[PDB]
Amino acid sequence: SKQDVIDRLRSYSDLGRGAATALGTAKYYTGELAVRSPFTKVLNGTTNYLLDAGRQGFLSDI
Amino acid sequence: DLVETLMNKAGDDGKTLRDTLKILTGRARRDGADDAAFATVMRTMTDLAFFAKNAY
Repeated sequence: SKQDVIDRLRSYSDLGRGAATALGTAKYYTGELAVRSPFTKVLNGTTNYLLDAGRQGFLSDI
Repeated sequence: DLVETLMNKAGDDGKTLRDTLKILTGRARRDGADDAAFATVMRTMTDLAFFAKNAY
């Protein structure tokens, strides 16, 4: 029900694969939409519905 | 005065607080700091080139 929790939970997975020390420093910041595909940048409002469908899709399989 | 209080027992040849206090107070020698100022940029130029472009 909060935004900071969602930001941290989406940030953890990126560090689960690969990053560098320079990424932690400098700008980066937890605010993140450009790191995603261009599809989110250009059309942002439309993407949330599809994402929220897919998440519910995979939870039941698990 | 803690430094001299400690050093009063340092007569014996046993085993940097002074330097820490000196650097913290703001009394270290600062002759020729411009060279260090340019050395800093020379050493960290690459990271700037990494996370920004126009400034480079």
